Amino acid sequence: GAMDIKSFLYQFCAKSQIEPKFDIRQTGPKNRQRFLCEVRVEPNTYIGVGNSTNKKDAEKNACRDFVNYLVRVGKLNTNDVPADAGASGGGPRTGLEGAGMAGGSGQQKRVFDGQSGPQDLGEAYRPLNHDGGDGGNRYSVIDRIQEQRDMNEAEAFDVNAAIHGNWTIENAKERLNIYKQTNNIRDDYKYTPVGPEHARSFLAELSIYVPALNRTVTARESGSNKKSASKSCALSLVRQLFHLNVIEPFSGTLKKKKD
Repeated sequence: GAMDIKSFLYQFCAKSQIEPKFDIRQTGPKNRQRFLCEVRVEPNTYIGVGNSTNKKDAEKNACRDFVNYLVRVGKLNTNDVPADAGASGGGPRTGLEGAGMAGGSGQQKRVFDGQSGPQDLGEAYRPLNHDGGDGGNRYSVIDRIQEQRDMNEAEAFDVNAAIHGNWTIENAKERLNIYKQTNNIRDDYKYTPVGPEHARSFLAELSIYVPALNRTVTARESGSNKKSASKSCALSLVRQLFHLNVIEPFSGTLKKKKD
């Protein structure tokens, strides 16, 4: 009902009332057998060669083969050419090649500090320590031991204090504390340290800061001790403050007089 590739060659030559002449040579290889179907066809300028193991299928090969020329000469049609996919192993891979790596570093970055040597004029002006205290002395709260006669008695004589106004040495110090507190002035005994044993002594000059009477009242005295210098320094100020004529008069109750 349908035509075969071998049938096409028959119908080709059939127009001349002939058919393709088949010369099928049985060639014997070592592996098996092979029928080489060489076909004699009109314009025989090319011989169609089909190679199959058996004669039966060699007829198929020969006809299929010669069609490649038959269609190229335009004598037969490309519709007659069997492109059948019955066999496998005919599609290869193309292959993709084209890789490329790269990478520059760029070590252009070289810098400098541009620093100059630091000079030090600051160590020549090293900071100093200062004591900031209100004067925690404030013994203005002790009365019961201030009624003591023996303090004055030990210090010296009332007969000399009388000419000052009953003013003795250490009794004047707390009164000075009150002068500074009332005048709201800030000062302190300049305790000037003297050399060691070779010159074992201590100096202490005290000043009253310019009072409401705008005057300069200060005294510079010495002692055998830092605290003892502060004794003489305060007693001498009694006359200097008497220049302003300002101080609450003292009163000593002489109890015993030694004949």
